[PDB]
Amino acid sequence: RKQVSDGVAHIHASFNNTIVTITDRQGNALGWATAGGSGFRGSRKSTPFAAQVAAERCADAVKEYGIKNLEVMVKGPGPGRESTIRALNAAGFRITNITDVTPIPHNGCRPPKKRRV
Amino acid sequence: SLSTEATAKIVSEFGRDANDTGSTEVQVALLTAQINHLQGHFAEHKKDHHSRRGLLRMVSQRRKLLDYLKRKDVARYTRLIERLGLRR
Amino acid sequence: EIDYKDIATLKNYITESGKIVPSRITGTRAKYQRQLARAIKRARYLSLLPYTDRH
Amino acid sequence: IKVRENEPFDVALRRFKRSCEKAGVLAEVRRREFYEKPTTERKRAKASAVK
Amino acid sequence: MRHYEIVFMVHPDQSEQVPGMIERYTAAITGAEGKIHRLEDWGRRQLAYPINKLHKAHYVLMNVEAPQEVIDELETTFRFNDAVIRSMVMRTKHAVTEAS
RNA sequence: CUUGAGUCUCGUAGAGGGGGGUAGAAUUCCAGGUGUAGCGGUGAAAUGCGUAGAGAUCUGGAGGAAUACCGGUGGCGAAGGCGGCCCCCUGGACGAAGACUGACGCUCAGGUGCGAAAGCGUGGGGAGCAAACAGGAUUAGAUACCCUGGUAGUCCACGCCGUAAACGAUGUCGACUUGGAGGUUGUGCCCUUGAGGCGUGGCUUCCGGAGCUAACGCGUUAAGUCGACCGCCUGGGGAGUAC
Repeated sequence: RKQVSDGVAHIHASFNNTIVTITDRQGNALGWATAGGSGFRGSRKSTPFAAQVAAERCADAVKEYGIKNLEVMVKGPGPGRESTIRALNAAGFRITNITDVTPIPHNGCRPPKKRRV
Repeated sequence: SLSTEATAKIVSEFGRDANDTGSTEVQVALLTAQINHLQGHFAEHKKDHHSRRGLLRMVSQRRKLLDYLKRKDVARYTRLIERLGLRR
Repeated sequence: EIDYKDIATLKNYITESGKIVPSRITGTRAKYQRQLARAIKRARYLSLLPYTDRH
Repeated sequence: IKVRENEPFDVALRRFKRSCEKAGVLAEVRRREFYEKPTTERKRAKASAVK
Repeated sequence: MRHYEIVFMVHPDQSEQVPGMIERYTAAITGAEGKIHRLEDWGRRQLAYPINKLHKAHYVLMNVEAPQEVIDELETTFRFNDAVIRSMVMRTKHAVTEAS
């Protein structure tokens, strides 16, 4: 019941899952979505056409205000960097600026050895 | 390395003539300086090895020259080792 | 080129990410490539040029 | 990476910044590092680029 | 002596001190058997990033020639001076004059 | 005596070394705001974290390690190795007009010194990563690979240990011997009118002729033709072990 009018939307695009939260201008949570919470779980998610149905779920929780326009914050790789923005363009929302906020360091921390099969 | 006002300076102190930057008496003496001067440098840092390699170079290189003098004019040897306070 | 104040002749050797453009798509005699990059680095401290772009 | 356009449309322009960073220098990190594995495979893949 | 080139950026809301800061430094250099063959006031201007906060600072150049000794004295008065946000001074590379 | 070797002058390029600064991106953590039932992970899963409010998101703060792009078939170093920007101390290499010394050189058992990483001692530090160790999973079993954690260690100082497929698996120095394409750096010259064109040095890639080779292949940076000095080999196992 605040009517933020316009607020950026963060798209935490990951591999094992993807989640988009339609925060406000300053950066306050107004409504978040989630593939894991979008019916199918396990790992069936991930896929782009699976995240789209997730972020689209926001237009059902963050619609209580009246977002007439909004930007997009895509972070991290994975099947949900495009899908999300698309579903949002159809949901009825607008757009003000697309950008990738993926954490790209300068050889700072030393990543995990991991995987070796 | 070394400053011109010094290198071109000393040369005119050991040279048996003028601008004889070749003369052992000269070159040799010219080596002691850059050596003694660096000793104060190596006193600090220490771990700086790659610089000492060059230091040792000019040292042995200097000796290679001293042996020569002894084998070309006994006098000049003992006549120069003093002006440089060498031998220690 | 050897400087940083000549910010005018630098915005060309970058992009929307302020990243130093490769020498592949420049063939800047190499020797110059070296100097060209050195400027963009030190020049970024004087805030003359940007490091990243997101901030 | 910074998009912005007048006349609402979901054209793209987005894959334009997708040529300098993006999912590349990302997966580059992802798993472990490299050390000797790169200086080598980086100097062998170079051989490939010849013909 | 050895040439130089120092460009100090003082806090945006302390510009009025910039002119005074110059006289001190300059005077010292002159009183150090040095020379000053370059100078310019860039004033305030937007920044690439909010370096040390804000989004603007006062810029000034130099390109002296005074002996390293006296200039090394500058790093101190420079650090212990909240006015100046960032300090950056390169080496000689032969006398630089005009242009910029 | 001057062509070997060296000195002087003036330039050039460089992640060569030692010290001290400093910047930006990211991680983790601490605090607070928004907001709400998931997050994380895998082939799946589970351990684990979540309603004591996570994850996400945003603001402020603390700290440590490493420096995207440039970055290259690149460069410097005796080797090992050496990447942000700045200053200070310092080594070597190369070119050019030259000027100077005058065989002062090459190699080198023993000797001295330098040595990746892991490891050791004292004292610091500790973000990420990660032997040990602990859970979860896989499996016939799984003291593993995989997943969730995680200590030494990795970082700093100072001292020790001296090994590596310390590899070009090819000792150092010098003289000769068809060619082709390229890289990097110096210099001379050319309506220098140009990106540019012609030479002449240094270092370096790839192809390849003669020759060499058991073959693979090496091929002016030789494993070709020679000369000086040094190290080394003499069947496999036992054994780089015992004493």
